[PDB]
Amino acid sequence: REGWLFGQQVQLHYHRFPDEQLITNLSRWRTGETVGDIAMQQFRNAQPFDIEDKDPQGVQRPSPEVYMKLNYKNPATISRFLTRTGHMYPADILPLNPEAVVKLRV
Amino acid sequence: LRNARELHRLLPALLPLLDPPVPTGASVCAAHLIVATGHVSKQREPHMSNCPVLERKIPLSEIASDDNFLKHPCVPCLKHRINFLASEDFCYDFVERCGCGTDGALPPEWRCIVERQFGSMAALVEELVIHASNRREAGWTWLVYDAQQAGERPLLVVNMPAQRSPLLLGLWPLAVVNVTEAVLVEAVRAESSGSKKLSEIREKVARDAVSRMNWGFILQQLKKAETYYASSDRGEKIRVHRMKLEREAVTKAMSGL
Amino acid sequence: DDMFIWLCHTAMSVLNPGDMRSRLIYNHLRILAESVASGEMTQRTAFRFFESAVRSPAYREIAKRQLEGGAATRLAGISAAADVMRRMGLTRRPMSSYFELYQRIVERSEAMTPWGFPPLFQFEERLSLEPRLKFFSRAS
Amino acid sequence: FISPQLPQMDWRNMSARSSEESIREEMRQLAENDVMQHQRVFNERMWYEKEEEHRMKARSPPRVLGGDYFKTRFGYSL
Amino acid sequence: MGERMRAIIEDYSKGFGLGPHGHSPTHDTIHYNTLNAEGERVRDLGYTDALGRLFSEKLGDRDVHQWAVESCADGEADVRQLLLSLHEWRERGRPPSLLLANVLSKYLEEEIAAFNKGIPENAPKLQLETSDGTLAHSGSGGSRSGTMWADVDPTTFALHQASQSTRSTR
Amino acid sequence: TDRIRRYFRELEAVHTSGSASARGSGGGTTAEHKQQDQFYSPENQPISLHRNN
Amino acid sequence: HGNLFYFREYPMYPGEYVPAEHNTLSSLRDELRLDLTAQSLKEAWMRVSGGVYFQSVDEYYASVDGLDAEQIGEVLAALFPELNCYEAQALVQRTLECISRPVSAASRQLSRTITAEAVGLDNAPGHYTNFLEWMGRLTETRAFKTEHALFEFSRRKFNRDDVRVMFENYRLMSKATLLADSADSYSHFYTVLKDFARKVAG
Amino acid sequence: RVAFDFNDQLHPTRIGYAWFASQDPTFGH
Amino acid sequence: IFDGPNVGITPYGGMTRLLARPETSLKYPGLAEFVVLTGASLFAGDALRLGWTDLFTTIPDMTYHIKEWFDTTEHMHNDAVAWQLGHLLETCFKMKESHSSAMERAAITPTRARWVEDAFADQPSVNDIMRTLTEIEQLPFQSTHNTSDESHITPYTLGSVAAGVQRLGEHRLRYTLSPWDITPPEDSVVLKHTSEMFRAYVLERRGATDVVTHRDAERAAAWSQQRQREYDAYCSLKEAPHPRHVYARLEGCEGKIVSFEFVFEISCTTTISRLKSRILDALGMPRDRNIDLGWYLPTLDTCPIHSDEELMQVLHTDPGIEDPKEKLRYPPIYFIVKRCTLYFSEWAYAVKHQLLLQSPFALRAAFGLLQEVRGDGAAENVMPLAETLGTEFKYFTRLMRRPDFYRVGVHTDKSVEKWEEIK
Amino acid sequence: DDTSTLSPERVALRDELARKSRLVASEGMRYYNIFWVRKPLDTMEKEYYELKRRGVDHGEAIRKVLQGFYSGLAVKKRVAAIQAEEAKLTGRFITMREATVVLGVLAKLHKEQLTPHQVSLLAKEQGETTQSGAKLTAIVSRQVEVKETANDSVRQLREKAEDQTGFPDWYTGESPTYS
Amino acid sequence: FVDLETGTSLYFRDTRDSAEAIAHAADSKGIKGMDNAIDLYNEYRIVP
Amino acid sequence: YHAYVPKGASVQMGETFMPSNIATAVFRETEAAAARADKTKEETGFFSQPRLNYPVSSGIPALFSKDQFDMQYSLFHRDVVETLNRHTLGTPLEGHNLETVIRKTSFDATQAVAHTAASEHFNYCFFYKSLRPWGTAPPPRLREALQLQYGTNGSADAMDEVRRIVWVTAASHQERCGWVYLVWSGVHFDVVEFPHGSCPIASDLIPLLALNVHESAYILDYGTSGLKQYVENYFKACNWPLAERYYLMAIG
Amino acid sequence: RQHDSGVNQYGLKPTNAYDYINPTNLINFGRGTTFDNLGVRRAGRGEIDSSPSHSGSPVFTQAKLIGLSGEEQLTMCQSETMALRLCMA
Ligand SMILES: [Mg+2]
Ligand SMILES: [Zn+2]
Repeated sequence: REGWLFGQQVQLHYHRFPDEQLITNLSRWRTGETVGDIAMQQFRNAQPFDIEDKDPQGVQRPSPEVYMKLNYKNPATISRFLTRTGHMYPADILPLNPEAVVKLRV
Repeated sequence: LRNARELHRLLPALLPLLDPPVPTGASVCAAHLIVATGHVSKQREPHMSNCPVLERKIPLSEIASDDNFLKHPCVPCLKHRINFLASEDFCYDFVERCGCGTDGALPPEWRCIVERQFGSMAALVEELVIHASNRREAGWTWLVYDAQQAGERPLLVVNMPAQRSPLLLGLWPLAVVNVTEAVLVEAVRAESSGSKKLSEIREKVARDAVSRMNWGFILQQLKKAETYYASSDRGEKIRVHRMKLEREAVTKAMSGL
Repeated sequence: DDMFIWLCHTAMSVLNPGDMRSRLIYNHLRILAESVASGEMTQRTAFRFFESAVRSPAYREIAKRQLEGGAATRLAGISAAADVMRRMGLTRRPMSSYFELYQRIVERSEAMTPWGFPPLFQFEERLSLEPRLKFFSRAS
Repeated sequence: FISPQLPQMDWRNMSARSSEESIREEMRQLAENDVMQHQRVFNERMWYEKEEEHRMKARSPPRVLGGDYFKTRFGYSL
Repeated sequence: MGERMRAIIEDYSKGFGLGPHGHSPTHDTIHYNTLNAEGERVRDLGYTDALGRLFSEKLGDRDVHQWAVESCADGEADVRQLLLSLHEWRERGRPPSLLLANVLSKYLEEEIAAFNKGIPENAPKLQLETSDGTLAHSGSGGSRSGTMWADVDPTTFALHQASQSTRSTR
Repeated sequence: TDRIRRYFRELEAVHTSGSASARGSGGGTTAEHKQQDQFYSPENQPISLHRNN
Repeated sequence: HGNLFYFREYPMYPGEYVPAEHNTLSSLRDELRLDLTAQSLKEAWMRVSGGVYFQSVDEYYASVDGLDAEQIGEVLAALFPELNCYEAQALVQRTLECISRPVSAASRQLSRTITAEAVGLDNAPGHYTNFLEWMGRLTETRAFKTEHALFEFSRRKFNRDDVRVMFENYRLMSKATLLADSADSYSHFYTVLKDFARKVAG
Repeated sequence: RVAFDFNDQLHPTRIGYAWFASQDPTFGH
Repeated sequence: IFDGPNVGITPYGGMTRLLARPETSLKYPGLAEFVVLTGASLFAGDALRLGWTDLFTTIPDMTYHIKEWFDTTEHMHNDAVAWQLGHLLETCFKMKESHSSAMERAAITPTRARWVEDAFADQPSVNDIMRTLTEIEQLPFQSTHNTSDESHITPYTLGSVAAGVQRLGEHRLRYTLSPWDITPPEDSVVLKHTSEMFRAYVLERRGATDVVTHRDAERAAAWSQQRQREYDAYCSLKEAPHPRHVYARLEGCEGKIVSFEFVFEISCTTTISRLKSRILDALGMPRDRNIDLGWYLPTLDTCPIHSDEELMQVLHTDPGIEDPKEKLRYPPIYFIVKRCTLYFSEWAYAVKHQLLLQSPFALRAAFGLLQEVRGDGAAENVMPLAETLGTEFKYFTRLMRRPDFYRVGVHTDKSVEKWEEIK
Repeated sequence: DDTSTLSPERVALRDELARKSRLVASEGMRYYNIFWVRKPLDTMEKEYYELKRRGVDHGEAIRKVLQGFYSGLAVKKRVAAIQAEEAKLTGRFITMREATVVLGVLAKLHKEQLTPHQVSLLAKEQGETTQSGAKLTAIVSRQVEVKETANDSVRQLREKAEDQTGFPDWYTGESPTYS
Repeated sequence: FVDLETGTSLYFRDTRDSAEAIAHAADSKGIKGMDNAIDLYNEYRIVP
Repeated sequence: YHAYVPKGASVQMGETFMPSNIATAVFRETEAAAARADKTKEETGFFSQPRLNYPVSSGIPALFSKDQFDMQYSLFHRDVVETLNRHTLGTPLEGHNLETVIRKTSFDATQAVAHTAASEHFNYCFFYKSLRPWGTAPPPRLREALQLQYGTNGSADAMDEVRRIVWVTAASHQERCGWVYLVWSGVHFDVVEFPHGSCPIASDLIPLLALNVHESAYILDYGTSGLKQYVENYFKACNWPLAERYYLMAIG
Repeated sequence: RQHDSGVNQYGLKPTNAYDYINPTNLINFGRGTTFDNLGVRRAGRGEIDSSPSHSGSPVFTQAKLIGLSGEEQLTMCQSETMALRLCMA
């Protein structure tokens, strides 16, 4: 059993249930420490970020207009996809929609 | 309602201690009693030793009955009782004057003032209603005149805790609505009778009290007020008094020298 | 003592274990607990028993009438789980049950991804974690 | 700072708060602050940017086109 | 040993029949005595008659038996009878027999008068009248004696009133 | 976070020591505290605790 | 002094939000809010006393050294004339408890219990708030404290001195005291561990 | 997939709501 | 649906018994006559309130869940069976949770019950029933005894005006060009090949710096601006006063159609309410009726009209459909008018309109049958199921012979396309 | 099982509603979820759908529902202020301006460490100030002496009741009489 | 099964129609058949 | 069947006295009851009225008629609770104890609504819990406590004296809006008079007995002049042993 | 009971048939081995065989992650040291 992202054995979260902040802090709650409490409010249901590549290999990069200028006569628009030496980036560095790679090397 | 008897018995024991304000006299007005009796300093007049209402020997309502206390009265207590009585029957009397739904004739001048202040008569109706309706206690609600901001706002609505008079704040009472829980109760049992939530029925008492009002009486009241703050002797008295206060500041500042 | 760990899992490790006050699910939990004590069952087996126990027809579709993401409130779970340890004779001194079950939860509250567990390390298996890193353990 | 303040003498100011003007105002005020804040605790960087922009800005009916019009213009959508 | 002990005890001590909510004690979803909610309800109420304490107030210190020989002139009634009925009424709280109720009526009349003298019209008074045959104080509206209960099991009543220190057991 | 902590430790420090400019003999600190704690120590005002000053 | 970095604010986690009606940017030169809240009172107190902050109320009473609640209660009973004598001390306690944590006292535990049972059962579905109340109120119990002691004990949180203290707390019993205090099945553990329990909890 | 699980959804029927008029008015897609 | 005096026969299926239980006479006096005489539908809520059944559910595909629940069950002992079945019932079919009186589907919702018992309760004929009804239709709108109720709006076909336009638009031919650019520009655009745009850039010096611009850019700006001004003309002109002839048909069994000449000024909600005020003025009703306007489409569909800006679009989109022989000064529109409130008189009119619409012989017959099953009305005198099926059979068998049922009433309920195919 | 009962459309809707006001989102559940009470998020979604089926578009329906909530809240806190006034002139309730006097006391006590004697003295002279204390107090600068305006007191509260006349009867308006 | 009260109502469903359970037209008065106990000690054993 | 019968109705034996008319009117009242029950289920807030330990279907013996007590319970108190709920939602005070609402709203004018409603809720509760229907005789230990303070050389003089001081305190509160408590200051007993919208917990006392001095409490029975009679009866109906166990818990 | 189910009295409890032919595998996984350390195959920390694994290859770069002691290591203060160096020069 492996999670997809980094191979974790659990699904990532911070909190789950509605009660946990309450039940954890219960003596404070009967006491009334928790009335103006902004820690039990702000982060109560707070969950982790989505750390995921929606495009593992970008089919999004570039946006549509750019394709028009990926021809031979746009030195500029060629250049925004290369390194400072003019070499292409490896796929796992700067992922590009295969159309863009064909048009670009050509 | 009428305290005229209990105050008839209480008053002669108050009047010699009020001679500062004025001495013994035939006719006293509940208003002037209320104000003379209003704020009592613990410092000047304390409870005299063996204060019968302090050790709970006698109740405050019954101090009118026993004569031992009338010979040697405790000023703050006697005061508190008299203030309460005078204030409350001032209320009832006043309400019996505003609570005449007899004439549906509505003065032009009143409208003239009210629209300038609120913007319609319905606005005032609604002001009175939400002030009488929503209350922290069951008291009386007052519509009064304050000379302070009077150019801007002639009128405002103060709902006073219990039976306490607006005269105590230096406000000129115009009209009054009775929301005291006797009224609420007899209203409740007026509904189950014929030929329900508390909120909506006390608002129904509020806005069926507003519809029974006599506006002419309020006209006379407001005119009397304006005339009063327009009087010369008002200004003169103010001057003489503040003059005294200045002399006192000066002489108390000289005393330490 | 591992009992408290098990009960911690039944309380906090399970989304929507029905209404835990009801005598049905309550009896499920009771019986399984007495079977984790006295060694009649593996913890893993009793847990998979608990979550696979019979509750009510069309369970998920009644769960759509209460829960959004299927996570119920955890009070009923802890009150039942303390109740069971009290009514069974588990501890010599009555309070200890409730205290431990409570305490072990409070400590785990601070941990990253606190209420999820890797399925292999969650319970008894051939390979285990060192006694410091075990989950609801007293040594964490 | 131990200058006795009586709660009865404030009453005028409290009556000012029962007027629907001031409550219209607190409503506008609280509805402007009710949008979700991304700020959290006070930040030096953002304060600096803010005030630097204030220094830079201190140094500083026609018919609404309907959906059908933008339906007909292919260019505009691009 | 302990487990089968517990099994026997839990099986013998279990209740049956229908409760105030109309269901079995073992019913699935709905429960009785939540968090000793009934226990507390007995704590603050307690089981006692008004008549009981009026009597224990007027009698005061003096001997029960003496009182019984007094309240019966020679030809009045058997002393053993009203002694029995009195004992069973005071501790082991029961409805008083109409014997004891007649005696107490002509004994306590001024304390019952004083307890009854202020009451508004539509509110429960305190009255001993046996014009109806039966003694069960669920039958009178609980207005016969001062009782708030239809029935209380003798042992519990006795424990409760003895937790009040008035009588000398030791 | 550390900034906050440090701000509020130096503040309360400043008030414990500034109380002395408020009350010289005023008491407000225990007599036994006058016996034991008014002496120089590693917690109070050490000279330097480290080599190579 | 400034950080080792100057960055913009960290992004807001999904599910995370600034609580309602809470002014996030408020400064000390802002005008004082009208009501009494932990927030408004603490900003106020910052303006009045400067940087004086105490963890709890008994720490304040520590700093003033010999000034009880009621003594100050007379100062306030003087200032606000219409207050009672009871409400005057109450005012002090409420202000102090707003600036710091609520006090730990037998009195307040009793009040809590009394309200809890003055309300009774509730219309909550599973009797939710009642299980809340009950589960909380047992945290303050003697038995619970004993258990907390045994738990910190299990983790080797004591020292030699604590032990010899426990020992000589034990030697003070008789066989009779044991027979009485073993009835509760807990309290004898409390007689032995009393000082250590009191040490952990306080 | 030509084999389906118990608690998993099977394939969507392609369309390429107007026709639910007889149904629950609130019933969505 | 217990009907069939509408097809010229007496009801069958024994439900007669259920309607005659002394319980039904207690709860809903008169309901029995209502449903047996008038063919009328009862729903879940009505069957629950009458105590015809104990069980109700909202769960999808219940049958699957019953199956899979009884798969997990184990023994056959009737203790077990009793509990399994019982638990199934309690958890789903009894409404313990998540259920309200607003949400259950009910025809007889309490005002309606009051009406029914005023009309049909304790009446010794069908004839008495309808002179009663006739006397109820006659009531004014202002009488105390004319009571209103929420009417269930019969649903529109399309549900929105936009849907109306689109649906109407498939019977039509789109123009290649939108209305605002069809008309030739006031300037003149020389048509080039597409390609000659892209070669039209140019180099100018603005201020101190070099800049690449389109040589034609300003020209295209004039163009696009002009098109915008024409759009504005077009829209402002759709708001201009539209003098059309208005037909409005009141939805209900009482045919009435109001016609009047109305001018629509759709620039400064108030206009819809003006039109509704007028409609009500003609119908003879107070102007406080809550009225749902609706658009009757040439496609025989229907829309609600919620807003003035929508109404304008309806006027513009429907040219009108008119018989020219009949001469109208202005183009007609056709509105349907739904009533959000039924009055007592109205409802009674409806129900009499149905009683007259079904076979008299079977009306009277079915009345006889109900009062024969009912008997005395005491809990004993009601026929049990076995006698009721037999009785219904007696009446059915005797009526079916008559030409009325088989020759006429049977083909009555046919669909429209069936009648088309037969014709 | 965890799968959202919320379809993406609903998610987008109550998310937009929630982000336009935090009050609406927090109302039901600030700390823990109170699940036996109705929630504004839900009520508002309900009346939103209600608006949509009466033909109101997206934007205007949202801002209309939000206005509904805000106006309700306006009612509530108007009531709160109306009672706040009464409660302040009842004498035993306190807004911040007096609380600063309480804090003032606690801070004076801490700053200069005080003997219980000094405290009682403070109490009695502050009682004297509180009651007998006068507006318009004078400082001697000599020749030249200046009078300024002080803090609150009870005597000031008297003189305010007589219209600064120094007399109990200024009211000419009709009232009851006693003989 | 027996302890949970649920489903015991079902022995008695004939009560749902009052005038019928008096009249005895239908022979089925019970869960599995003609009466509640026809064969208690036999039938259920047919399940493996 | 208990669940199915509406809130007010009593479930009893048919005497077959019902004409069909009123028999139908009843079913209609039941339908209405079902509707209003469905809306009260959703109007439900956090706080709610307390369940009464004793049957009030008839009056409270020697004290109240049915109409009096049910004008307190089902009229004033439930309004107080509606108010309290309206103003504790959407505030930092959501879902906390009755205490932490009373105590954190103490002495502030801004939250005066919340505080007043809260304290009235408590007072009414404690009042109901202070009434034992046929009354009770004050326990020995409490009598010993009271005697050491109020008693002057007389047998349980403390009882007549306490039920005197309560009367006096009640008559000396003129406004007729508020409560009279017998409380434990923690160093001594005393009888305190609280004004409406104030509570013993707010002043951090420990309450023993409560008496309701609102005019709305005694109006339907004792009229406007009947306060003395009212209190005198209250002691016939009060609950002493409660006051005792609270006292003993306070001490230790 | 008193310890793990995968570990009996003499070492790791030998489930598969590989363990019975090769029972060196039960008691010795390396030089970081102790007896409590069987069944927990990872040994303590800072200890031999303490390294955690990720898809089978051990994690030996941990410090390099948080940027303590790496060549790519995170530097706290730069602007300061540069400023001061400028001053000196
Ligand atoms: Mg190795
Ligand atoms: Zn006095």
